[PDB]
Amino acid sequence: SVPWFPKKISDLDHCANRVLSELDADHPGFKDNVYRKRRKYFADLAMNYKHGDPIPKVEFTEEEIKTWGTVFQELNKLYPTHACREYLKNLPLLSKYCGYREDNIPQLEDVSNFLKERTGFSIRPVAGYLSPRDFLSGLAFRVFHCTQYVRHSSDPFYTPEPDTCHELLGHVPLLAEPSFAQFSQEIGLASLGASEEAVQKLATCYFFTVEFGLCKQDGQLRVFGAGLLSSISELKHALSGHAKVKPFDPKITCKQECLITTFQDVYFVSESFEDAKEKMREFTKTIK
Ligand SMILES: CCn1c(=O)[nH]c(=O)c2c1nc(Cc1nc3ccccc3[nH]1)n2Cc1ccccc1
Ligand SMILES: [Fe+3]
Repeated sequence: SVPWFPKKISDLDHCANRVLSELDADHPGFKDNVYRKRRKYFADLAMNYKHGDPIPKVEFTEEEIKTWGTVFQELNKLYPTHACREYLKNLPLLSKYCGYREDNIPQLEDVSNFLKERTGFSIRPVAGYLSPRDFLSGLAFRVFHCTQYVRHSSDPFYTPEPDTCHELLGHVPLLAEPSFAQFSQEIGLASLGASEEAVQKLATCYFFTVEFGLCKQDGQLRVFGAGLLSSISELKHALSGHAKVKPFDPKITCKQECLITTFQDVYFVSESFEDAKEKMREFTKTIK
């Protein structure tokens, strides 16, 4: 039978809280009580959020802003030579309209309003990890489930999980691009009511495009994956020449394991967002 799926944007209220502040043993904040309480604060904001609410604005601490600034400064040195053209086109729009600065962490509500105007994408704060079914279902309504907390200050350059720096620097500039927004939405649409098997394959395709994708533009390899765009070391590695790269091909890509604690073993290159979108259309017919 077909599993429940959201039919309108407010139905995400019923799955966005089905979370699967619970830090892993190796988390840099695992023994930090103050950070643990800060994380509970953010998780509660997300749990209490309902569709239609303005996303609660947060007063970030000086420490949090310094962590953001450190990451922001170093990544921005690399984007011109590493990021895809769509990313580079939209980043300055975010400095102008959403307050992307070294000494200011943008508010999710402002970013959500910006995205709504540009592509109809919006943000929903999320407490933590959701099933791939629930997470991808948001994309069907152009909703990006977004973390609001900041990584621990002890290691600004590495995070064991998504944090708001990753969301804001990695994902948002491409969600502002219509071709990419359509590509993303169609992953979500394909997932709705799909088999467990199909959802898992869509999630892996999502991982190797939206999170760790490369693309070819004017003959050059460029980065569009958000996980790369917010990781200084892997961003450099991905275009270093020491990385294994393969063409994006959903039937093959979906067989690849998604690594968490290390660099990826392989990156997949899309010809364009339009082509990646076409390839997913062909693929989803075979699994759904
Ligand atoms: C389709 C896989 N997938 C899933 O099945 N469920 C998710 O909830 C999910 C996700 N993917 C991302 C977003 C995400 N960005 C990442 C960047 C680097 C490494 C892992 C990432 N997960 N999320 C959101 C998320 C993940 C962990 C903690 C908080 C929020
Ligand atoms: Fe991500």
